[PDB]
Amino acid sequence: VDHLFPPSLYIFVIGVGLPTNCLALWAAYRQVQQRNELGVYLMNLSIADLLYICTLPLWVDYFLHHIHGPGSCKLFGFIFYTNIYISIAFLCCISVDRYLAVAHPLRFARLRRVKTAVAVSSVVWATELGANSAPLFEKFPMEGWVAWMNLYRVFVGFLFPWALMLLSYRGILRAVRGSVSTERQEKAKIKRLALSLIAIVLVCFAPYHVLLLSRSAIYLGERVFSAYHSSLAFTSLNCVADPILYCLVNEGARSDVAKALHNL
Amino acid sequence: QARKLVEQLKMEANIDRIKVSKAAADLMAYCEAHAKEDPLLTPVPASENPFR
Amino acid sequence: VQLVESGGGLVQPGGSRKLSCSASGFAFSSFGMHWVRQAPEKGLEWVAYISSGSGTIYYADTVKGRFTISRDDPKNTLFLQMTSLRSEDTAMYYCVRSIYYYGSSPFDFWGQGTTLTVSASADIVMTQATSSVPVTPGESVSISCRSSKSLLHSNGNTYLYWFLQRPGQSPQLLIYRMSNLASGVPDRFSGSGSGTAFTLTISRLEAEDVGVYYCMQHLEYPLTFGAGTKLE
Amino acid sequence: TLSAEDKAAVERSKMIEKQLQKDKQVYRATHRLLLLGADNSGKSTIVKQMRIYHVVKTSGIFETKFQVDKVNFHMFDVGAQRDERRKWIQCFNDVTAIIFVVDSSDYNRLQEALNDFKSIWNNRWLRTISVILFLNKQDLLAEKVLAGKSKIEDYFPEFARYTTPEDATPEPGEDPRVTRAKYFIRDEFLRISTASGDGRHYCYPHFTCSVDTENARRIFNDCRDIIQRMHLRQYELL
Amino acid sequence: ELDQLRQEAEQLKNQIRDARKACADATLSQITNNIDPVGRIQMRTRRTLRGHLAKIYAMHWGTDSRLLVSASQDGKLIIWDSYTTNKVHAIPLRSSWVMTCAYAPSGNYVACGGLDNICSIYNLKTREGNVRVSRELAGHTGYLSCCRFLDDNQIVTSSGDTTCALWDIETGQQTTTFTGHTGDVMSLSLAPDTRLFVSGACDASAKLWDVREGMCRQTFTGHESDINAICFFPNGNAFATGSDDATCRLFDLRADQELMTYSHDNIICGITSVSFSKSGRLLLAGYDDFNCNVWDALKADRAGVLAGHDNRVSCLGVTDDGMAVATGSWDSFLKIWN
Repeated sequence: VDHLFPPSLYIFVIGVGLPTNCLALWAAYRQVQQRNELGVYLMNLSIADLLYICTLPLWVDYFLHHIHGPGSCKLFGFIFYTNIYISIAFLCCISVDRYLAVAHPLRFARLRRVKTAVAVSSVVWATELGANSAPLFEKFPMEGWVAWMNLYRVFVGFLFPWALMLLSYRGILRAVRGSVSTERQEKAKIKRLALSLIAIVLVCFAPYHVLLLSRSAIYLGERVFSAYHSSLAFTSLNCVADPILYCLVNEGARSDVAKALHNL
Repeated sequence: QARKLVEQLKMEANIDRIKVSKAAADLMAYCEAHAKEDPLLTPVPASENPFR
Repeated sequence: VQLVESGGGLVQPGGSRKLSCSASGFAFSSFGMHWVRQAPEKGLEWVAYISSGSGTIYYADTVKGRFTISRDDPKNTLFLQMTSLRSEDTAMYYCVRSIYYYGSSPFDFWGQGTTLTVSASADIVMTQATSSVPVTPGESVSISCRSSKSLLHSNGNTYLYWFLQRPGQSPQLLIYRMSNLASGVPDRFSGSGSGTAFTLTISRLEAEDVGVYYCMQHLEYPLTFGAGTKLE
Repeated sequence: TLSAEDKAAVERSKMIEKQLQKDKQVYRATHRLLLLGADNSGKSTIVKQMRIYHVVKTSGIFETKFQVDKVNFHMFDVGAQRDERRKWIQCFNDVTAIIFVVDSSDYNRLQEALNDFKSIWNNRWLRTISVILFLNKQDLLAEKVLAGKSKIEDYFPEFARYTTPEDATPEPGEDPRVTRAKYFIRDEFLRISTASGDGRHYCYPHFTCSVDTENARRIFNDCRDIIQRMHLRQYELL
Repeated sequence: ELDQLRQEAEQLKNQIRDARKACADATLSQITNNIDPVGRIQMRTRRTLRGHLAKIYAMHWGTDSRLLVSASQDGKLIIWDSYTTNKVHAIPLRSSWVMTCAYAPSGNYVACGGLDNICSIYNLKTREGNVRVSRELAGHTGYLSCCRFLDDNQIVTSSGDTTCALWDIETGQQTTTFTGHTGDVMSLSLAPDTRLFVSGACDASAKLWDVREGMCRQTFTGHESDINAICFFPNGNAFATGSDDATCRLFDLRADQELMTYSHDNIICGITSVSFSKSGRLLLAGYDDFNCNVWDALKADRAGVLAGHDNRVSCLGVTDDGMAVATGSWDSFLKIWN
């Protein structure tokens, strides 16, 4: 099925990501131009999505063949297999920033600046690059370098930031529940948006990670190759849903995008 | 207090007024005379303006 | 404003000393400071320079490694640490303040000076005319100056300075940037130049106008002074 | 490139910029408030009590600083200004909130206060600015209502048909008549406030006396649900 | 009698209006329609001056055409070097509500004031390296809106109460008091010969005073709302005002009338600053809609538009040599156009 479902999925993903994840960059730039630190995280997330979309055409060729240089293969493989965690880390950063802004106002003003935001962005970029540099320095064999690195990338790359964002959004909802200025409809809208974000992240990124753990478990104590290949295609709708949810649901970003399109 | 206003208006009313066309001509003459000495009017070449 | 300095005496060769310049009467933290030394019977020579905030520190080519300069704003004083005192370091050292912004007048105030006795590249050279010039009450003088390289810059500023040293106290500023008269100086003094040749004119001499006249360049470090001319 | 004298004017500018950044860091952590009200209303006693508990002939502005729960607050009032207000109110278009103190024991100057509240609430430059209104002098209202010397229905005819709302919570427990009167006054002010709110700013009512010690806490709470709302708007949540 | 005085005043006003109508025979547009239009003007931003914390309310130029001074609600005055965008001074104020500033013609003092009802004068050239207060002037009841220097020892102020005053600096006592207005005074402009000055008030009226004698000379009533800006023609025989009714007007002293009105159907917002060009051919006006327009002062058409600010424009100024203009807004940015 590797020649049927992946190519079709990646075709749509490539077609829709490039326009969408480009206006998001401009909206993030407009936000940071107004001394808003959320723009830094949005910009970095859009950059990571754009890079992962750019490194996709090469895998479309393999999708056409179910062999052009080991160096190029590594270069187009590492930055394709390590663009699922940078986005997750930046989503967690956004959630923590929103929690700090909403649940604890009148406090922690030093952590709400552009300088600390860019410092954290550089730190997370460096950590993501260095930590996953082991392949730089996926075959039939197991029981080796993939025997515990396949169990760590599921419990530190998926379960930690997801739990952090769940806690942050639950705290945001609890803080908003006690406000007197906000009406009921706005609270319902906020709850729907938060639940939507958490649900889409989990739905996009769970099947591949559960399959990985299931495969790696037997190695220490067919169907896997059929289902496993496809899930690698399912863990790509994030690059499409993420710009929509974080740059198109609201009104200010949409108005800024429309104004930029009119000016250009 | 109205006496002060009346006196001020009386003082103001006793002035000589020239024709409006003379004032318009004078403004036009001043505009035409200092025509070359206006960088905003005539864009100075980009070798003498300090804000290049 | 005033500047009192101390810490000088006879030192054997190979010793070390710490000169201090105590400041009082003005905002120390917003000013730069210089050390200028003068031989017992010669002209002035620049030594070091500290900046406001201690960002830039400069030294002469003769004392680059031996001498060290430092400041401390809360105590409102300035230090200069010297090591390995040779026999050519015998001079009277001075403490001069300087500020730098558009329209400022550097080297405005000079201190009293401290004595010091020791027992036995392509830098702009400025040439002065014959030392002496005999004068009388009532007439004019035409002190001249020369430079190796043109001191005019792209900004349009000519960086030439004039100083007068009476037979008594420390030198006082007369002209800065080749055209400007310093505060407190009479209108008799005037300066002019053409980029490589400069002159200073006194319209009507008086009894207090006697002394030695010096020059300076501020285009680039190190700052060279010149021999100087004497009016008798 | 640049001459010596000119690479020593850049250093001075950089030092000035560092001082400006420090001043900005100090500036961003202070919340500014404007105190406004009539001469009859007892705002002077409120500010005196605030100055005492926490922290020059024709001067036109006065400043008072107080701190609660380790956050700083600045309060301003106008002393020497004239009756006109539409001109210097422009300078207060970036404050956190406006405190409006109104007397509640007059029954004769209440309409003037209500007209002033509508002038403030509908100002073009005062949009997206919240208002905390204090209904001061409750003891006088209670005493006057209990005495019965003067009536309220004559000044406001609609008082006869008015009934106490079900959401009223009298914390101490007192006579129903004073509760009804003060809730009627609050309802008048609230109708004026929410007539054309449009959802961009809110109004927080309070019953208080000048000697009360809990005013700072009320101001702190209101400023927290105003900062929280603004952060909700800014961080792309609503 | 008060009624008799009112009737006499009304009759005299009618006589003045009749004289004004009689003295008018031709319009400025009719005379100037036979003149080639200036055309489109392209002014481009050259530098951006950042560093202010809050909105900018005032700005003034120096005589040397290189230095700047600006005031902000954070409580600071900054002196800029326009050629290199360097900061020369940073003066912290006692009161944070400042809405006026002025540079002395000699370059040795600056002034500021606002809601504190005090005009403060600062000394820039001292033996010490700092800037210190020279004198604080008191005596006004309301807020101060404008202040201008005649010389190193005389200043003129306009305040919230209907009063303008002329001060001495060596002795803080007032010298003359100008009365006759009904509302707040918001604008002030001196003549080139420093013998007369004009003031605009909230009563939709403008007046011309004499410094020596100390009496009102002529009055002008053409507007429909408050007057926020005023400026002098370089000749010294005309002045232009901006108001909140989205209209600009040009007056003349010898004829004592109004020449032209600068208005457009699209503009709804009111003006906040008015400044002339060196030759008087262009009038530059700031508006509440975040943009500044450029008008032809002779034909009453929109020559050009400047749009670089994200908030409302508060101050505007043209240098002495006419090589540049400066614009400040509520976004805390200063821009130099050329």
